[PDB]
Amino acid sequence: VDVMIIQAIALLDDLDKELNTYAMRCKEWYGWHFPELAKIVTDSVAYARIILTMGIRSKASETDLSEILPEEIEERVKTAAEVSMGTEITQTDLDNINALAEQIVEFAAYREQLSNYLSARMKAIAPNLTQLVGELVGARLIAHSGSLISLAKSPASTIQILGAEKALFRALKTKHDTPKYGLLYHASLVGQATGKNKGKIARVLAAKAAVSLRYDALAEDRDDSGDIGLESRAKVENRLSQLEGRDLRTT
Amino acid sequence: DDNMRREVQRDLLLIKHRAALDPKRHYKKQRWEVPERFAIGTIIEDKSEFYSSR
Amino acid sequence: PIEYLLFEEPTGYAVFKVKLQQDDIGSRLKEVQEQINDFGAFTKLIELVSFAPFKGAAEALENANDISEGLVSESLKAILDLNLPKASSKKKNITLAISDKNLGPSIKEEFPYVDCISNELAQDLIRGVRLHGEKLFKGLQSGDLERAQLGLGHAYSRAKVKFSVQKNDNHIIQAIALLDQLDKDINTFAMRVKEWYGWHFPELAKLVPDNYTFAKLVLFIKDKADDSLHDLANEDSGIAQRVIDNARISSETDMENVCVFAQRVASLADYRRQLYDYLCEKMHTVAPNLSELIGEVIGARLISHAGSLTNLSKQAASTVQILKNKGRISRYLANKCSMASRIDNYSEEPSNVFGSVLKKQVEQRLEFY
Amino acid sequence: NPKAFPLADAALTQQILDVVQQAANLRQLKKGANEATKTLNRGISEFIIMAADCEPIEILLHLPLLCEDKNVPYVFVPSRVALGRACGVSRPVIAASITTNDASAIKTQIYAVKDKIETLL
Amino acid sequence: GGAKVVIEPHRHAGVYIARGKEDLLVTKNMAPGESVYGEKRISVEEPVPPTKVEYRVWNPFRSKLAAGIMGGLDELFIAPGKKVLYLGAASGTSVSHVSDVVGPEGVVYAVEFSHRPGRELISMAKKRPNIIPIIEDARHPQKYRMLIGMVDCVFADVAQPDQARIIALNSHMFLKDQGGVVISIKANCIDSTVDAETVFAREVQKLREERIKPLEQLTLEPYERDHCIVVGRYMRSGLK
Amino acid sequence: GLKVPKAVQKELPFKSQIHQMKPQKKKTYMAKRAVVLGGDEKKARSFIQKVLTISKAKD
RNA sequence: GCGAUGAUCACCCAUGGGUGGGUACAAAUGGCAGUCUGACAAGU
RNA sequence: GAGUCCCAUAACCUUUGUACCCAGUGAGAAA
Repeated sequence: VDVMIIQAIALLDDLDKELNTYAMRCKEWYGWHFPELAKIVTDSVAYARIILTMGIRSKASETDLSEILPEEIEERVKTAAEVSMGTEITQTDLDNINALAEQIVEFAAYREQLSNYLSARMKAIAPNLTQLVGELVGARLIAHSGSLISLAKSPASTIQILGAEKALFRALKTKHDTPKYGLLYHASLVGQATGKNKGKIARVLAAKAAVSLRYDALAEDRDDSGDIGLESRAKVENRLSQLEGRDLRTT
Repeated sequence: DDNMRREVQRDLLLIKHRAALDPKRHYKKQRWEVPERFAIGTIIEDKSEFYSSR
Repeated sequence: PIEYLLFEEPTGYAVFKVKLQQDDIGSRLKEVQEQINDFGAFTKLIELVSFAPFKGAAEALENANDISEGLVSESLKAILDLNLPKASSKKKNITLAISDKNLGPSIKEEFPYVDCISNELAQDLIRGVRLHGEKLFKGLQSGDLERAQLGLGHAYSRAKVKFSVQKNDNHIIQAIALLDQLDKDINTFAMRVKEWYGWHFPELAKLVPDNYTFAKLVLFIKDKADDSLHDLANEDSGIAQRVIDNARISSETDMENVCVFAQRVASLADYRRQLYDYLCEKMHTVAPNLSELIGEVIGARLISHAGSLTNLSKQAASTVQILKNKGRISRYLANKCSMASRIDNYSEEPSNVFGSVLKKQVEQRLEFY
Repeated sequence: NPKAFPLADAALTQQILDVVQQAANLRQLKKGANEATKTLNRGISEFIIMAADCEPIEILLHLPLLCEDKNVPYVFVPSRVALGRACGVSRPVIAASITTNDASAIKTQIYAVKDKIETLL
Repeated sequence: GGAKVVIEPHRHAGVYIARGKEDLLVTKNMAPGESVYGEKRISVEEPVPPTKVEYRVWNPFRSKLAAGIMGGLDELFIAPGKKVLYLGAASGTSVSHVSDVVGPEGVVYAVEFSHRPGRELISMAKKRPNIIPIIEDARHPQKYRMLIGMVDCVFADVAQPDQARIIALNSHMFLKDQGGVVISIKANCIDSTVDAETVFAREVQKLREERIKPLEQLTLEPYERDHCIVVGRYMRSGLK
Repeated sequence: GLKVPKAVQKELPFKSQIHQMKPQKKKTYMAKRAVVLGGDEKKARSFIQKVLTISKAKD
């Protein structure tokens, strides 16, 4: 059953949104004490982990760190710790800064373990789609079309354009050119392609993904081992090879 | 791009022909061809004062 | 003769030695006035002999205040005693060019063999070395001079104004603006927890409707159990054990996952009400009169919607949005609350007594009706 | 420096209170703290008089920041009771404002008091 | 109030015009998401997705420099990479607009002497990092000669009768050669015994006596009665 | 309008040739293909036309 | 035993019933709403 | 062959249900 694949991918979108709105207020709350940090390191969890590590600017002058902020932003944060337009905070609000920082660190821990759960349920529900287009891409395909069987009984052209409905139907209701990527643009194979042949292998990837997807939804002696998805992926990979080998130049 | 100029191409005509939208407004005489770089933006009236410009 | 030059700057002190005098009589002419703009000719006038850098931003702020109010500090004494020759005090003093005519007396009070010049010749020598800056110093300072200037300007200004970060209302702005965010986050996350546990039995969200209490009790119940003694935090607990006996809904990996989700909801639920206690405390130390009058969370939302304690203070009393007789107690509480916020903002370290008096006044007014 | 800093002495105080009484007769005076801050943010004000002895003092110290923002003279009279009595109302006032008017029969007097309190300030 | 405008670059670099049915002088917002003195804002969505950047309406009845811009000044020296020394930064009203006209790569030194305006200046300069607030008297530039170096334009919104001496001292310390000197002269605050043209002529004569060549003056009349902006450049050698 | 005769205008110089294009009698494919939008779009078209002719007649 | 530290302020019936609504939100398979093409292409 | 990364992961409306309502003013109020 996959009634919770839709739930997990909606939680994933919602939760990345709440991570961003927590990181912004952590950055501008701790920015009173040390303002250059949010502009010299931009990662939310690296920011939270570093203020959990040091706390204060003189504390940064006496401490060091290498498990966070790799090997080249250290001199920048030390120079900005030595000279800064930032004030000095107290302990009673450094405690809430630290509580927010451990809060969003645990938030990202929950994010990556929810992604582990999504990968597990996806490769136990429709594993050939995972072997072809990937876990979260196939997950939002299934979550877009509702049911796995309702996605399986759709043609491969629909699976190609599946995300781009407003562009599709405006380009049909006036006589314009339809999109070619849809939700399948973020597959790794289409990432490997470059030019007009990412439209070409969006087409061949949607064809093989329709094959693997309706195998997964309609099989009964299925083995959850990735065999049909893997042979389909080998077909798409050597096709991508043979149309990246050609070149429109003349040699 | 022309793809966005073909979406905001009508209210740029309204701003070009401002002078004949209200019979009491009577702007100062400029020409105002379409500028090369522009941006279409929406006014944020804030959450401080109500009911007047709202 | 303008023999030496003293340039103060945020990184430290610099003593320059004047090589060639500029013209005194032709000092207003065009070529003399733009030779201090050309660097290739200014380096014919000025040579750096010493630069004592500061020990940090603390000594930088100390020397910025001493230079500001016209006193010779100890680092000044050190560098001048190192660099200036032991001239006489009665015949041909050594001539130091400063930019501050009331720092000069403090220099002669410490070194009587030094006469100090700050007239237009020393002024444009000084502004020549200000105009060129980092090029004269030949690479010998740590720290970019404009970055130290930003730090020293902010430090000097906060010192001069006595900027306290305890009575800093941006903390309570961001605290309540984050608390509303996590109100809706704990709400939607525990709604999804109740949804995912709704097919384990759909009566726990009927008996126990509060989000935190539901989440903490379902973090340890994962089964039937019986042994209903430590589930009272017992009429609702007895009804819940009866419903677990009469279980009427339907894993392991999914159930472990929704346990992690409810643990996330519990972590959000006790980071909230840590934040709430923090902002009640911060509101008592930042706005005690407002919090005595209408309460800590209400005063927090009041100064948030106003934007600052200063904006709520300087707002008119008839334009305060607080949250018949019922219609005009709002106006009475509004203008008393505006009064209390003015007291609380512009007093420097406030008491609670005027919030108490205004609370007494508004309770007298509501009890009169 | 106290909080209610630019206080007037007795001669300037009586000059201020006489022109306050005449403006109150000529409907050119807006009296009270929130009416004063209303007319101050509206910009129709020539100078504001705060009384330096009301029961809190920050209650009207909110107004010097507004006057500084909009470059309006502000002066501290040392009696709220005499200020209300000059205003012509039966209560003490703590702040009052002289609104701008050019069909005003006391414009020279208001300008002279403005010059005196601005050289004070 | 919820309407839609078109943003268009002005002649002056760093400032814009929002055309609707009433057009607005507008600057980019350096601290997006909040207003400083209650002005209205415009949020454009410029095109990783597009980002919502926003703009602030410059009110000419609450800014002498905006009154000068939209009365028509041939050359402001406040420009998008510059350093401006604002004298008489009476609150953060016009300093915010000068700050985000000057941009992230330029610096505004906001000099103010009173202390509650200084507190609001520091709390505004937190969210606008390109503002160095200097709480000091501008009549003694040596008291803050250590914090500022080599500005490109001075703006003077002081309202004191020793204005030209303050402008001359701060220019001789911190302005560079052929830099900008923008002055907002208020006739009634200089002196009210003479008329406005007499006091403007005397102030311009004082500027050229302190060798600041005036290029341009503007009365800025529909927004302020008996005001002026005098735009000059610091010639330092040869006003002739 | 000025109706220049055909006997004159066939014997004109190359620069003075009169470009007079004939009307179309055949329902061509691009005209029978091309789509026009309706409702809100046709009242937008009507509005823009009214605004532009009021502006031109005022000028 | 007051107050400028602020008084005050869309249709019918002989307190109460009958006549329009809107905003600010929750559903919502009435909706908008309808899931591109189809046999060649690359090379020697 | 072919306009999505520019929010179909979105925007907006109508049959039904949930809570109000048709700020300024500036010397009066009470008997």
